[PDB]
Amino acid sequence: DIVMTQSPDSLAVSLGERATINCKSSQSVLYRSNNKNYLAWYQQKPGQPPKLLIYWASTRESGVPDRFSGSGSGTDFTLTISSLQAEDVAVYYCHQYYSTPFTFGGGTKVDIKRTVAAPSVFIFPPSDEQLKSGTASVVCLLNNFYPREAKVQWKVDNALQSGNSQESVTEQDSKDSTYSLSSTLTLSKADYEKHKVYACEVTHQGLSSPVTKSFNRGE
Amino acid sequence: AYTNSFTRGVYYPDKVFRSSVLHSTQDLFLPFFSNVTWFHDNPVLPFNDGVYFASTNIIRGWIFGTTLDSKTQSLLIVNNATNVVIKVCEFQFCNDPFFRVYSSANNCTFEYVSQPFLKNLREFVFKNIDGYFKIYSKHTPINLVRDLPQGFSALEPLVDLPIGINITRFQTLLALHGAAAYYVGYLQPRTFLLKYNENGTITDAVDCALDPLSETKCTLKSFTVEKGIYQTSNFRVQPTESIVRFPNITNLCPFGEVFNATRF
Amino acid sequence: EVQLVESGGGVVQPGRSLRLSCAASGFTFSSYPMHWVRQAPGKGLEWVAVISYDGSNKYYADSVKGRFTISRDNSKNTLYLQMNSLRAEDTAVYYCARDTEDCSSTTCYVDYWGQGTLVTVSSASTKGPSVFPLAPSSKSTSGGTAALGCLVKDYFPEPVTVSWNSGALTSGVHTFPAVLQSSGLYSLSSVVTVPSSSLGTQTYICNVNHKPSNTKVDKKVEPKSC
Amino acid sequence: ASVYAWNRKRISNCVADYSVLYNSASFSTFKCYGVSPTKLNDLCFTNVYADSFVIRGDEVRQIAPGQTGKIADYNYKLPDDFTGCVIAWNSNNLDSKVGGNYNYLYRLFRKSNLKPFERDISTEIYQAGSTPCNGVEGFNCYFPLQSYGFQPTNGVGYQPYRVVVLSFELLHAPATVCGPKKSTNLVKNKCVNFNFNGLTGTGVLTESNKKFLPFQQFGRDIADTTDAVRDPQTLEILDITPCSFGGV
Ligand SMILES: *[C@@H]1O[C@H](CO)[C@@H](O[C@@H]2O[C@H](CO)[C@@H](O)[C@H](O)[C@H]2NC(C)=O)[C@H](O)[C@H]1NC(C)=O
Ligand SMILES: *[C@@H]1O[C@H](CO)[C@@H](O)[C@H](O)[C@H]1NC(C)=O
Ligand SMILES: *[C@@H]1O[C@H](CO)[C@@H](O)[C@H](O)[C@H]1NC(C)=O
Ligand SMILES: *[C@@H]1O[C@H](CO)[C@@H](O)[C@H](O)[C@H]1NC(C)=O
Repeated sequence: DIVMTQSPDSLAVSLGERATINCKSSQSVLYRSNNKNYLAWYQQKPGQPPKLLIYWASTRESGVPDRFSGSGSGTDFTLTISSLQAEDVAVYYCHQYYSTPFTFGGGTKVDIKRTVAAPSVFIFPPSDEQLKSGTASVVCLLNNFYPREAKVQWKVDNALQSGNSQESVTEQDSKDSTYSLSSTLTLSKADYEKHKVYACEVTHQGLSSPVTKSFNRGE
Repeated sequence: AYTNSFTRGVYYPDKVFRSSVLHSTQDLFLPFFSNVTWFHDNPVLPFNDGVYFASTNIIRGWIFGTTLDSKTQSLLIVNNATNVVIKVCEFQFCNDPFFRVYSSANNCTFEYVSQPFLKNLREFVFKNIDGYFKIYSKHTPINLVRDLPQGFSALEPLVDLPIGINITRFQTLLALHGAAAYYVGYLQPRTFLLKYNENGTITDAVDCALDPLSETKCTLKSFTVEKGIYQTSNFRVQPTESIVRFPNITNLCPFGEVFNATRF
Repeated sequence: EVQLVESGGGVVQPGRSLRLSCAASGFTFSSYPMHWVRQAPGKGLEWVAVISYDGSNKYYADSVKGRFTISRDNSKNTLYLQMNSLRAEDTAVYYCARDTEDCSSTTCYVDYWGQGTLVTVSSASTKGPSVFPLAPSSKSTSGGTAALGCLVKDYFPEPVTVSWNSGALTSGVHTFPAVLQSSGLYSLSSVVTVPSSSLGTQTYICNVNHKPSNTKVDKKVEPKSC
Repeated sequence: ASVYAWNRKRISNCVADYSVLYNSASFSTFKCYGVSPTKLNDLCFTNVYADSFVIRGDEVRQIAPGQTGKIADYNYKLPDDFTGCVIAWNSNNLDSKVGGNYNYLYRLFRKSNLKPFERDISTEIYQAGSTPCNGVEGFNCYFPLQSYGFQPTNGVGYQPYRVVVLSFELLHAPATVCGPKKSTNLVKNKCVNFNFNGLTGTGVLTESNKKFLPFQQFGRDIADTTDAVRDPQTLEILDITPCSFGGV
């Protein structure tokens, strides 16, 4: 059909500046009987269905200030945002409607870039009453680290942890304009007595070395 | 600076084989012994109705179009890396192309990469018919400085392109690291008679409007005539202008009185 | 000024066939084309299908061939999507959307979105979360602000609710997306900040309401012997 | 697109099966001029051009080699020596809205008629009298394009009809669009009847020692008959002779 390449995908640009998202489909999705480029720009805040920004890939619809601007022709198109605001940490998409089947963009998760932060580390042993579950959860807690390009690792006595060590992260946290992370070790007790020391370490651009919070079993 | 095209600008018009025969064809040809312009680096030379172009790897490609101002599709043929490139985009080329020539390649319709076609005299015929841009070509050794060498050679078709644009003007190209010699002539809708040799190679041709002798060769359908008197065609003087005489009627008959009558 | 209320939804087992029906309100239903647009967790937008303003023409998506059919009951202002033989990848909120007949043909860009259901694809039991504490009692030695929390392991489907001391703590309340167990079981940790000098001043209770099974279980989060 | 700028698509290097087109009853008009619709799966064409647009149900007749008329003169001209087919079908559901479809537009107010297969994208104010109308429209100045309404309740004549015309290149230059047929191996030195990608005949085939230049595809005779052909799938030249005849 018409497969669309939308760039860039991970806009991390500070507040107030300009930004631009270009789109390039395989087909030249345009028409000349009506010199109208069948293509639209949409955006979406997390938690809501997306919102229409530009139709005909160029023209502005009501309720849209100059924080959005659509343009383009041929098979190249540009959404230009002149100034950023605090409500625009959202995912932007392009969408064709020239010919079925309709396609969307890959997405563009824009955030106001904030200064490089400092990653917090906290550790928690398996809950003492929880041992009857069959799962031992050894927890590492992280907040206020950014950019997220930063490595977090659980080490159980110099053995790379995966599958049984699993991680999750929220969105661009509002309080600090920086991310957070929760990473936990899942173990069985038979596996739990087969080790000595449990550690979680985090390295960031601000940390030349991964700083490790650890405990020795039994305390 | 002019020169005369001696027996040059003849090509295979039909792509169908023919051996040991004389065939009469009416097609856009360049008449024998015609004054071709010489350039030695071009103003806006028209493509008006077809072009013959000879030249003597210092020369690199051609710019074809009507306005060459991004308002019309403009054809372009250049060589890079021993590799020919052809484009039909909406160019805004430099006023003095030389690789800055390809400036503003936006809003294309076709793009083509192919094997190269290049002292030596290189001969080319360009025509635009039926929404096609047809090119004919040949390359031969050359030792001519001022002239367009005497002799005969037939150009076989090299490329045809389904372009479908209105072409009016063109120009040549010489790329960066006065000029070398090239020759431009203009095709005409004239009837030749062609001598397909036993191997199918065209070897001679006669123009049925060059002189009365060739008109006889045309009517006899041969290249040799014997002592005699031959009747070839008819002379007829042509009208000089039109005249239209009508009466002094001034009224306009009321068709509305019939076409806008209320009750039929 | 259009409201769409979608019937159907809920957990479904793969290999089963059922249907959604979306009732529309606030406009003339029988003169607007309808769209299904998948909103997948963490993926984004994926077009599905379209039905003409009279429902005359039906278009389906590429990777949807052999799966769905979509009809339109104009009488009660509803769009019906009969889905068949669902796969584990098809969990998403499938927003029904009303077109605008503006383009030269009988399809164009879309303006109004209706809040679709959450048809949940899984072949397993709906397991209620068990609430677990998170207070190391010896590793919160950060002095001013140490993160301590709650574990919500084994909850399905994802609707979940975390309040700290009935919401008494509001700053640093980290509610995390599911940390999926390799067997596909959902889990997440939700934490708050405590000065370690005041660990036992307020007894912490992690209250989770698991909407699918209404699991209403609470668990303490207190500095232990550990 | 619309008749103001009919879309042209060149297609080549296919195996076109025209029977699927001719068998589906969806079409209201399916008329072929230079060929026979039942005989399209046996011929070979160099290229084929598909022209597409949308018109009213009235002027489906206007798509014809002659047949002068408003659209046939000012919008889309068919050459008199036409060889091809014209397909038209009512598409009211696809192109008529309850509010009406007004984005379809067609040309009036041209200084003259059109060449066969000539395109007209110029949108310039027309001059009825002699005013130098620079962007004005006062009682002598007409904007050349006017649209269609395309209501679903309209009469048959005003409804939308989608039209596509196929023009074939029956030029004998090497073919690329050929119909569905099963090439067999060739037998020489026997009077057989042959079909060389649309070139039908009967005779005795033999190897030839005449060298085609790499661009010819067949050789012809003093009479309009073929005497040498180039075999596809081998690029080999074959002499053709008539298998013997005589009186008794
Ligand atoms: C290629 O895309 C279109 C088609 O010509 C051109 O875009 C036009 O932009 C002008 C702006 O002055 C508008 O007036 C027209 O409405 C647009 N299209 C037309 C001609 O209807 C674009 O200019 C072309 N690219 C180049 C370099 O010419
Ligand atoms: C014609 O063919 C013969 C074959 O040997 C060759 O010797 C001769 O050079 C050819 N002449 C031309 C003009 O091709
Ligand atoms: C009737 O009169 C009006 C104006 O006088 C004119 O526009 C119209 O063309 C006339 N009818 C016919 C069939 O000509
Ligand atoms: C044409 O296609 C067949 C594939 O079965 C192949 O065997 C044959 O060599 C091909 N001929 C040419 C000239 O490519």
